[PDB]
Amino acid sequence: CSFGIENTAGGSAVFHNYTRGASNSVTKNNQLLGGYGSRPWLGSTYTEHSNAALHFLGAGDTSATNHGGWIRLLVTPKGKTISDRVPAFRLSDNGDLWLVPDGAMHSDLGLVRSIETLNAAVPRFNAPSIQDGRGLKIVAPQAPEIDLIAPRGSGASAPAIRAMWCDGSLADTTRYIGATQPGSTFYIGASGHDGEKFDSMRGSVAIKSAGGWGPTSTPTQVVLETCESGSISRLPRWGVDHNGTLMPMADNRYNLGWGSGRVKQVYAVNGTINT
Amino acid sequence: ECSFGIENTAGGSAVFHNYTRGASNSVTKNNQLLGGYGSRPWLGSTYTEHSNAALHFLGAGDTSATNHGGWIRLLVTPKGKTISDRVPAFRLSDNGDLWLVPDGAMHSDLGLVRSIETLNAAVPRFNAPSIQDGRGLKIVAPQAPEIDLIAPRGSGASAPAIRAMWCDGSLADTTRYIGATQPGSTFYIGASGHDGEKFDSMRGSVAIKSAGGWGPTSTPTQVVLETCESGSISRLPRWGVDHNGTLMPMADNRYNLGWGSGRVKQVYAVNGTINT
Amino acid sequence: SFGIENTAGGSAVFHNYTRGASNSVTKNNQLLGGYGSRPWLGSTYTEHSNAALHFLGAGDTSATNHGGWIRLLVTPKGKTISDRVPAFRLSDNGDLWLVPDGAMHSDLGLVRSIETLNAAVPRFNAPSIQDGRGLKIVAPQAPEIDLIAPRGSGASAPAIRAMWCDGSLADTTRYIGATQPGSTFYIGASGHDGEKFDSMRGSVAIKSAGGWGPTSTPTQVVLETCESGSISRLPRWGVDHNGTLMPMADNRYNLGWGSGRVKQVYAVNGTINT
Repeated sequence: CSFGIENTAGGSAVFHNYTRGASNSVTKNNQLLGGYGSRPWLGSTYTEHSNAALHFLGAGDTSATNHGGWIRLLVTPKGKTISDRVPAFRLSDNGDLWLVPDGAMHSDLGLVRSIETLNAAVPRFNAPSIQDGRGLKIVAPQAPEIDLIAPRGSGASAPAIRAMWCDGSLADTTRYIGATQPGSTFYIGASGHDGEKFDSMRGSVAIKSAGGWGPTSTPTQVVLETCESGSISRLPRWGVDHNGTLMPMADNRYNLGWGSGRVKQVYAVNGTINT
Repeated sequence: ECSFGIENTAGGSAVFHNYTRGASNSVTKNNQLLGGYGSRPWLGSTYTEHSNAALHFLGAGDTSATNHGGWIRLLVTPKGKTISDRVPAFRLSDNGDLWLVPDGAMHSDLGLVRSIETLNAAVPRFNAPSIQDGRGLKIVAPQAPEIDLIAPRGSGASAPAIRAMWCDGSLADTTRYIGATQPGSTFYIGASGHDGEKFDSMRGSVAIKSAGGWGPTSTPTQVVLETCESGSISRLPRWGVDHNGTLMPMADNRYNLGWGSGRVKQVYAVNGTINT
Repeated sequence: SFGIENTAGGSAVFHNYTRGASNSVTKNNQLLGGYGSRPWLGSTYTEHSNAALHFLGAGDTSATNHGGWIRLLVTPKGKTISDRVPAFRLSDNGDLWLVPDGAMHSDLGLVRSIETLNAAVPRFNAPSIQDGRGLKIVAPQAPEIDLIAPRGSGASAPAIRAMWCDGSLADTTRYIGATQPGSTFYIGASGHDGEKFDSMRGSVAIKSAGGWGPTSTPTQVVLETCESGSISRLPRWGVDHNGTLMPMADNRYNLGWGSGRVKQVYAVNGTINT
C-alpha cells in the first residue's frame, strides 16, 4: 500500500532526484534530471517505460551561472502504446506553459520548450522569440482552441476574456501599482507565416485606453485593424471611440459599403450627410 | 532538513515508478489509480486520512498490448474545507487536452471526467461536440469561466494579447515543412451553446480571416462579425472590415445601418451623395 | 529506478508527511512536501532543486480545514536556483495561475489567489469575486495567449469558444438545458483606476438575443466603450440578430466626425431614412 516520508520536527519532507553527466561531468541541456511515472500491468509484465509521468529536464548545460531546469508531463492516449506517449504539458525554464496535445508535434520535438528551441528544431518556423516568457502557448493541428464552459446554474452564463491593465510592476520590491496608462491595449488578432516568418498581427480587434485613467474617468475605445493586399502594414480602419462615435480611423480614406455590397438602407436623424 | 534522494552517478537517469495491477494479476483498468504522490498534513496528533494535494496517474482504457492509455490529474483542497471536498482541478487528458475545473464547477462524481466524450457519457444531456477533444484548453467554472490577463506596465506598455498564429504545413511528421499562411485561415472568437438538445457550432462571432494567401510583402486580412437570426440556427457574416479597410455589409442589398428607433445621429462623409 | 509495487492491485502511492513546530498543526503556506531535481555542477549538486513540485498548505490545518495547493518551480537558462520561478500555481480554489519569469518578485512566491495578492500588495485591489473562475496569466507588460495552428491538410482555424448552457454540473441532478437570455461572452479590458480594478470598461461581447431552442439560436455582437469623464461602460454599436449594424441608442452616436469622415457611402436607397 503506502510509502511515506515524515519530518516530525516540522521541517519539510521532500524527494530529490540526483543525476550527473557522463564521467562526473556537469549535467546537460535536456538531460532527464529526474522523473516519476506510472507503469501499468499488461497481464504478466509492466510496460517498459511509464505511460504517464512527470519529468524534470535541464535547460542548458549546468554550470556555476546556469542551474537551468524545466518540467513536462507525459500522457498516453487511449488505444496507443507508450511508443506514442505525448509530452503534452511543458513548463518552460522561462516559465511559459506550452500545451501540445496528441497530433500536434512529432515526438522528435518532445524537448521543444520555447519558441527559441522550436525555431532551432524547425528552421523554417521563424517565430518571434521575443514572445517567449509571455504565458500560454497552445499548439494543435489546425484548430488550437480554448473552450469556456459556462453553466448558468442560478445566475447568468458570462464566460469572459478579461485584460487587466495597470501601471507599475510586481517584479520588484517597491511593488507600486497605479492607474491604467495611455497606450494601454488589449489586442485579439492573428499573426501568421508569410512564407519566410511569423511577425506582428495583421488583423485584429483591440480594446484601448483612450486616456489615462482616474477613479471617475476610464475612457476606452474599440478598434478594428486589417492589412491591405499588397501591404504588410496592419492599420486601424474603423473604431468605436470613447464617446461612442463609430468612425473611420483616418479622414477621407475608407468607404462604407461598395458597389456590389451596398447597405440596404441608412437611418440617421439628420437626413443630410455632413461633409 | 529530512531529504530523500535517488542518485545516478554514472549519469543515467534517476526515476521513480509506481507499479499497480488489476485484481488477481489482471490487466490494469480504465481510471484505475496507477500511482500517486500526495501531501498528508498534521491535525495535532494525526495525519489526514488521504492527501490534501496530490498528483495522480490514472488509466485511460483497460490496459492491453494496444492500449497503454494514461492520464494525469492534480488535486487541491480549498482553504476552509476538508479532504472530503478536494478538487481535481487540473486534468491532463490522455488526448493531451488540459481541463481546468475549479471548485464549484463539477461534482466529485465527475472527478474522473477527462474529455468531452466522457463528460457526455456521465451527463447524457450534455451532448457537446467530441470533435473538439484534443484541441487544447478547456475551462469549466460555474457561470463565469474566465481568462484573466494581468498586465503591469512597468516601464513600457500594458499590452496583453490573444494572438492566433496561422501557418501552412505541420509539426506532426518528420518532414516538418512550415509555410505561408493559406487562404480560408480564420481566427474565430465566439459563442456556442446548448439549444436544449445539444451544443453545436458557434452562433455569434468575431473572426479575423486571411483574405488571400500570404507572402512576405502581402498579408491581407479581414475582420468579420457574425450573428444568427431569431428563428434561425445559421450563423451568418453580417458586417466586415475588408483588407482595404472598407467597412461593409457581407451581402448586397440586405443589411441596414441603423433602424427607426436606433438612428445614427449624424453621418460624416466627404461625398454628400449616397452612391446607389 | 526506484519502484513501489502493489501486487494485489491496490494502489501504490507516495506520501509526504509534515508537522508544525513541536507537533503543532501544520501551517498556511507551509511546505507539506515536494519532489525536485538537483543537478550536478562538476563535483556537487545544487543546494536546492532547480525544478520541483511543491505541495503547500492553504490555511493553518484544523478539523475544518485541510486546505492545500500545488506549485511547480522551474529555473531559467542562465540563472541559478536563487532566481527560480514558481511559474505554475494551482490554487486551493482550483484556479490556475501562470506567472513566468519577470512577472512577480519571489516575495510573492506564495501568492495563490487574488485574495492573497491583494494582501501582499495592498494597492492592487482586484475583485476577489474573480477567484475560482479559471486561468490567470501574469506577465510583465504583455501577458499573452498564443494559438499555434499549422494547416497540415485542412484549415488553420484557431478559436476561442464560449459554451453557454442552462443548468449545472456541480450538483447530483445535473440538469443541462438550453442557453438562456442574458447569456454573454465578453472580451474586454479591466484596469486600475488609481484606486482599484473593477468591471471592464471597453469590450466586444457576443450575446444571446433570446432564449434558444433547437430551431432558433439568436445572437448579437456588441461594442462597448466608456466615455472620458465617465466610469460607465456603454453599448455603442452592435450587430443585431438580423444583421443590422446599429447604434445601441437612438439619436446619440455619429458615424464619422469632422476630421475623420467616411470617404463614400454605398447604399441602395440614396435617401437617408430619418
